[PDB]
Amino acid sequence: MNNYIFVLSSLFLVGCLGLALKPSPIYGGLGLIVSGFVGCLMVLGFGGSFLGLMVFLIYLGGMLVVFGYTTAMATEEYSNWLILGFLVLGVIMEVFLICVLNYYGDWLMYEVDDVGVMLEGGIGVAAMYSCATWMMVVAGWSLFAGIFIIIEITR
Amino acid sequence: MFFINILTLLVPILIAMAFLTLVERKILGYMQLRKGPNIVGPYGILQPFADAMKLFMKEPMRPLTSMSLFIIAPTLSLTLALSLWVPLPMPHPLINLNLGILFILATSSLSVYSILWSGWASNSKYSLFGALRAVAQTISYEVTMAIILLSVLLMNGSYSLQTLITTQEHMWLLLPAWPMAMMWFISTLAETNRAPFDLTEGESELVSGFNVEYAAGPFALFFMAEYTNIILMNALTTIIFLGPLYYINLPELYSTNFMMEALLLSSTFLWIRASYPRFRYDQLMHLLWKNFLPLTLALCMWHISLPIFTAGVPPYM
Amino acid sequence: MNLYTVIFINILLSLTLILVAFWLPQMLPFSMKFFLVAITFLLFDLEIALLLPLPWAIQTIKTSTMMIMAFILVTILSLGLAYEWTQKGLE
Amino acid sequence: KRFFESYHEVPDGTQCHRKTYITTALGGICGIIGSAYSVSLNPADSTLEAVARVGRYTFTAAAIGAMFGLTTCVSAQVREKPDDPLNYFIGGCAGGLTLGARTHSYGTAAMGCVYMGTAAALFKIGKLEGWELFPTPKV
Amino acid sequence: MNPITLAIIYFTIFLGPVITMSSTNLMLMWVGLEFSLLAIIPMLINKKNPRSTEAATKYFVTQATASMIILLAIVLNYKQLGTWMFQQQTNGLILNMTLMALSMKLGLAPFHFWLPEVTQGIPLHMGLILLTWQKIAPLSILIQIYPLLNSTIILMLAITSIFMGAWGGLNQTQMRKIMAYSSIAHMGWMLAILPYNPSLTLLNLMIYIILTAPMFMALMLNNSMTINSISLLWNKTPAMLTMISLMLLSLGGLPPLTGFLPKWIIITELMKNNCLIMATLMAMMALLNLFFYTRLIYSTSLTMFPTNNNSKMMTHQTKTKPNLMFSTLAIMSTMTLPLAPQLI
Amino acid sequence: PFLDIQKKLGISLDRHFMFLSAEQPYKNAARCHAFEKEWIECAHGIGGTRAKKECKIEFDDFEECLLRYKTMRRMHDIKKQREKLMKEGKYTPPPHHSGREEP
Amino acid sequence: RMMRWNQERRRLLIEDLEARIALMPLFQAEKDRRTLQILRENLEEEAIIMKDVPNWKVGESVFHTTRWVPPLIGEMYGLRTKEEMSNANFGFTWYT
Amino acid sequence: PSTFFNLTMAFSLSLLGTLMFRSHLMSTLLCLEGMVLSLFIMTSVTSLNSNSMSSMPIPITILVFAACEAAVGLALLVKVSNTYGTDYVQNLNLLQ
Amino acid sequence: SAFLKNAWAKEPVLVVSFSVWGLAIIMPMISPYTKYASMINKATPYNYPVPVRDDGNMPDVPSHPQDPLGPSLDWLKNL
Amino acid sequence: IVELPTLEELKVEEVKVSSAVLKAAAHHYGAQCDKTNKEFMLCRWEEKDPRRCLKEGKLVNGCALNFFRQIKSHCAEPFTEYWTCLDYSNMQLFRHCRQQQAKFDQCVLDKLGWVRPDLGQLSKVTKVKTDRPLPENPYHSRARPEPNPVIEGDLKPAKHGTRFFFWTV
Ligand SMILES: CCCCCCCCCCCCCCCCCC(=O)OC[C@H](COP(=O)(O)OCCN)OC(=O)CCCCCCCCCCCCCCCCC
Repeated sequence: MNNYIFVLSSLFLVGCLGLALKPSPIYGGLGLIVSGFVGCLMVLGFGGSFLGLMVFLIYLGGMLVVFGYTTAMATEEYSNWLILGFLVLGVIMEVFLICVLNYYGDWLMYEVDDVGVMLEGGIGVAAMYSCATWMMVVAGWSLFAGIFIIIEITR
Repeated sequence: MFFINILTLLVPILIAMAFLTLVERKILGYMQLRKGPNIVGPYGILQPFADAMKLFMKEPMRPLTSMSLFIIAPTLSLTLALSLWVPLPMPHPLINLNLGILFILATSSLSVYSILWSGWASNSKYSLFGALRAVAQTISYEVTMAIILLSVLLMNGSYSLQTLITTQEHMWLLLPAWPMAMMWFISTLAETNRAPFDLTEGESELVSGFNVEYAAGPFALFFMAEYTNIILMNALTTIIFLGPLYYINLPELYSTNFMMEALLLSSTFLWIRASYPRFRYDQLMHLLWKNFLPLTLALCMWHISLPIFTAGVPPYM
Repeated sequence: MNLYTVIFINILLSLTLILVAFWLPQMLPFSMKFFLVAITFLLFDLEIALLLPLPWAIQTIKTSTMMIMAFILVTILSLGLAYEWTQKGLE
Repeated sequence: KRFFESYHEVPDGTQCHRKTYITTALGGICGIIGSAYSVSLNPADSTLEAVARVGRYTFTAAAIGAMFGLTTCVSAQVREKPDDPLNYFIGGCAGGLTLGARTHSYGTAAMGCVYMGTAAALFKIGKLEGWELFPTPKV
Repeated sequence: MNPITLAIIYFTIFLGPVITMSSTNLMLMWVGLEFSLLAIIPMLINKKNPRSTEAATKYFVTQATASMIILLAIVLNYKQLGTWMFQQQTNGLILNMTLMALSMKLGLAPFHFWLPEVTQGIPLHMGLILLTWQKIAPLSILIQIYPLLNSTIILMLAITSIFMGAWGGLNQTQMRKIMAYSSIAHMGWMLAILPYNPSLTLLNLMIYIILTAPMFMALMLNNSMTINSISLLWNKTPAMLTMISLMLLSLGGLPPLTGFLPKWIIITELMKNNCLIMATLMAMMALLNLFFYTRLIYSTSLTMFPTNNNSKMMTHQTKTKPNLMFSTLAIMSTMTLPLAPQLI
Repeated sequence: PFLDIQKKLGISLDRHFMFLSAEQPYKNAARCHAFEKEWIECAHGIGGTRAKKECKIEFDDFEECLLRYKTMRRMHDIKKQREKLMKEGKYTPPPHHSGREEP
Repeated sequence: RMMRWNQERRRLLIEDLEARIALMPLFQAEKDRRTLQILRENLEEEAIIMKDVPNWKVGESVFHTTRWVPPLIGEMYGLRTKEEMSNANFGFTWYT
Repeated sequence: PSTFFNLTMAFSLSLLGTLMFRSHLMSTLLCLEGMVLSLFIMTSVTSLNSNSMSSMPIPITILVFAACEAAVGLALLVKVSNTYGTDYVQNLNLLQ
Repeated sequence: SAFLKNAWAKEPVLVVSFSVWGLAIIMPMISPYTKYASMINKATPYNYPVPVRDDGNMPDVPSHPQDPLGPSLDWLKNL
Repeated sequence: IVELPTLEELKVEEVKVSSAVLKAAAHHYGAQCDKTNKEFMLCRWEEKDPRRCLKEGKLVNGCALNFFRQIKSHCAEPFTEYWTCLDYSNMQLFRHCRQQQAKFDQCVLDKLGWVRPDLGQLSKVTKVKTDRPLPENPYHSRARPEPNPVIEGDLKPAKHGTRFFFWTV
């Protein structure tokens, strides 16, 4: 099914639509989880594995988990139905727009090295440790500082 | 065929999942000077099927609760557990996910949603507290759980569970890396909310927050999930650290050996439950953010240096 | 696809069970301390994500570099954790 | 956009119809934008109240647009002078007056007339002398 | 602040702009912007007063969405050119995004609402950093990409800022917000000449920094966030009354003082480039800025406001001195005009 | 850039990886590597103002290796009209489209 | 033991990587030979599909350069059977 | 291809969201994240079909910085429902 | 030292924890094998070794790699 | 147009044997037939186009087929046993089959005279002097623009000084 990719993109768009409608923070977190799932799917679709996993073990993982945790604490008060309605409204409009170009999976995996032995996602990002050694030092400093920023801002 | 191979690998596990509760209600019994259930059926073999039928027949109470989420959490739970058994590397694993361990790690994390959402959906104070307590312990034990695996992988060379059968052709990964096995075993005890670490449904302390309002069919599905997990995590211990013998000519030996070790380590968490009182919530997390996490981080380094200074980098096949 | 086939059977088996369940029987917290732990989680999870690539970095011709880089990553985060303790933040 | 520009293409004082239409639109467009900022900030009390304010601002602006267009075009034909900046001033003069009325204030009409007309006149001069606004960097 | 934390934060608030400036890979320019966002938020809530949390939560949301928009521009470019950096070929919309986004972080024109409010709830000190060592970073990114940005938009944001800044300032009586408004205005001039002669942006900034840094250390010497508060300057510390007078008139463009040069050469460069429409309107409302500057002059110097008896008590006690920087940055600022040719 | 502390210090922490044709891990060249070179060895010593008109052949090509839109277009046309020929029963995929072949 | 086992395992890994190193020359030819065939075969059908279309160069490099730009996956299998295209596109992500 | 226009509009739909608060700070901090996911997905997608492995570091650096960014955002949020008992934005109107 | 002792008996995890941290920071520096890692991994032949034009004055492996000239991994063998 | 070569131009006998067969004989083929292959590689690399090395590819194939005809004629049985055992394994790993490998390797050493190449000695880069002309201007490189001219001379104090508004300077 060549449409597979488009289908996924649409789902992602719809999920972000829900987040856009700003439902209950918990509903929002749930929606994002669905979208993140769609996201790893799409990345994997292109061929990237490690990359797809990351969003999963990072977003579908704690990213929303803490959000979830968080919300429990600061979000107490539960029109979501109306929101759901507008969501369907958007869906059709979204569909309508694609139908606009309708009147007016062909090329993916644009290029590939059929025989290859050391090509695969992650290898490139593994070069954070060699020939890209400034990305990961700055990211490490980001985390090491973020510790301090959060501990005082909570203090 | 592939469909048949889905019945096998599922039913067989479900039937075994049922026989674990029985071997739990008898091994706990004999340890406590009591026969356990032997009157229904012969030696209690029909006992697991009996309450399953009662549970499904009793009314599925829908408290006056977010229905969708309330009903979804059970579904997710079982879905995840059965799914995590797909890539396990018993010989010729159902599906050679190249990054299997990552997959296992991923699905294992998603389970937390079930407990969290269940508590939120239940709308009962007991349940709420249960969820909060559960999410915290669960995720935290995930942080050491993941690092312990990363140490393993770096000595295996890949994320695929199939590689360890070739890594452990001469010695179990317990000999090396035993210090983490223990820490994998204790973390496997936390993630299946079994006894030493079962504050999720302490019953005595707080009354089963996870399923306070859940009864009948919903109770059963998580229920089934927990026990299947109880096995799966034990089985992952029996592949990652206790490597069963394997022979290409005779692939069965592995399964048979895998069976014996899985049953004994599954027996062990049954034995742990009866033997120990339950850790406090604070105590539980301290152990992991305090007693273990520093242990798990350091050894990670040792396992990074080990290969290099021993020029023991593993093949990437 | 093979995975898709397995998974949908997996959801189907569950959804079948919940339905049977319903259809057959016809006859404010203040977890501030936790909050902090939760944030650290987020942070540690991210580190772990930066430590996941090691299995392929171990293969880097520049082995030494990988060692230094990796060692730093773990060490620095370890320090962060210890600080939590030093500042008694987690306690 | 080929539209608005048309205003300039045909000689001034000629085809007033199109001039007035174009000028009215620009004012109205500004009305919408102006009302929008006026509603986004300093919000209203009820949706209807705000819809009204959008209307009020839109019409007032559309009016100033029309009279400017009409007066300048007509002043031209009558005066038989198409490039006399004064034309525009009379137009701007009028435009301000409409604003003054819609705000029900003679005083505003005063400032409005002078300031608005002067501005419009300068537009005419600008076009006549080929003044360049928002120019590309040519250093 | 555990002095260690103070170091980590301050290092980040300082590594933040410096990475931006030094790197060419835009990505590395984005994280430089990101680090500045993370480092500034802790300091902003140091008193942790109810006003402060509001300040930071606004500053953060405004900064964060702009940061995400800047990243989107880099992500889009990556597809339109494999490069991780803007080039002649860049789609025009790609650059305009970067202008809007960066004009939000710098707070220019129709995005000028966050700055006055965050400048009002943060201390005078962190006010300076939020106004002057956080403008260097984004401006660097713009100055680097000047050849490619649009002359029309910049001018509109430039003119708007000048007006908004001026008009806003006229009504304000809180000093922190008068300065916030001035910064919006000066920031406007700076972005007006960027498309034409970036080198002058770097002058209209330094001079703004050499003018604002003395002005704020003056406001805090007596920690007066009110004009009424700065008006009793004559009793609390009489000497700073003379230079506070000249620096504020210098901030506005009056001719003998150093402040005229930035406006004069920006006008000379714009007329050289033929914007004699735009330049004229800017200079005219620039004159509105001096009106509110002189109204403050009136209250603080030219007229002596009544003071409180309890002030005699503060006179008795030795006044903790103003750092040396005040002087060196007050003079180099109030009167360097005789040395303009070299400056440009 | 604004402050070239990198060239001065001689360090190259940010330049080695700004374009696709830069060193790829394990010497696995990235896609389009045939053009970007040709489009940046051209625009080297010639400033941008003149890397934008005369070195337009190499960007018009590199704008097509990557985006690869003209191809999409051509092919899409071939698809549509082939549909029309099939519509007139003029054409149907031959065994060329479906047949056995060399290793 | 782990040190010695992985050192042995490494020796086996270098042995089979070199085994393909030796065999890829045979495959490289095979691939190219077949690749061109797919391009050419598509040319035949190409010379029979838009013939009626006015102003229709049978085919022309989307680019200007005469350099040999390898054929995208779509180009090779686009006109061909859907399954063929799908196989190539989603045929690895989906294991054997 | 179109895949990219869906992701881009996802980012704009997420843009329209963050710029139109609905009385819930948490929800916003959640929308903000919807962008980072869309940016992460788009960066990963093009890097993957450009076979540009030298750039994969970025897709992750984007997430690492975005996570902390969010950490700071939530600590501000917790700080607000500690001072006002709610995350509701209206409360944040003292600086007028 | 004395605390060290009690530390060995009280809070005996950190002690072990740090000890390992260090032992991993030392063994690599002193090891008759550390050098091999960068070699053993360097050698693995992941990518094809494109041939070279035998222009002249070539001390490289003479055609058939079975020829004596060239690098050798006998160090890897009998390692 | 595209100047895609014709089929008749690219039709040549095919090896077509199960990949397993190859992997078992891989080592020896890397031995008895690397002369032409290396040369073909050289062509295919320096000359980027494939059309520019098609004929070489034909030669590439011809060298192996007989390689196989020799083995088929001599020590076929050993090889047959070695490949069948090698094929059964899922990753066709070489170590599961060493007893079969030894008899296959020893025999062809005994009859064909060939030798299994010792660990390595196949990975090492080879020098093959393809008599084909080392190509140039590959990728139809075409042309480069002219560097802006260079202002020349030595600095002299600026003329009349900073010429800023009224500054004698
Ligand atoms: C030199 C190179 C690098 C290698 C260095 C190696 C150095 C030697 C090894 C040192 C570490 C060995 C032990 C590792 C696991 C234990 C880690 C630990 O520190 O224990 C924490 C905790 C006990 O802590 P506590 O008593 O509260 O006091 C803390 C004082 N700091 O532990 C607990 O409380 C656990 C509670 C468990 C409750 C259930 C117990 C079940 C017992 C039976 C099962 C045991 C595990 C079986 C595993 C089978 C195989 C997987």
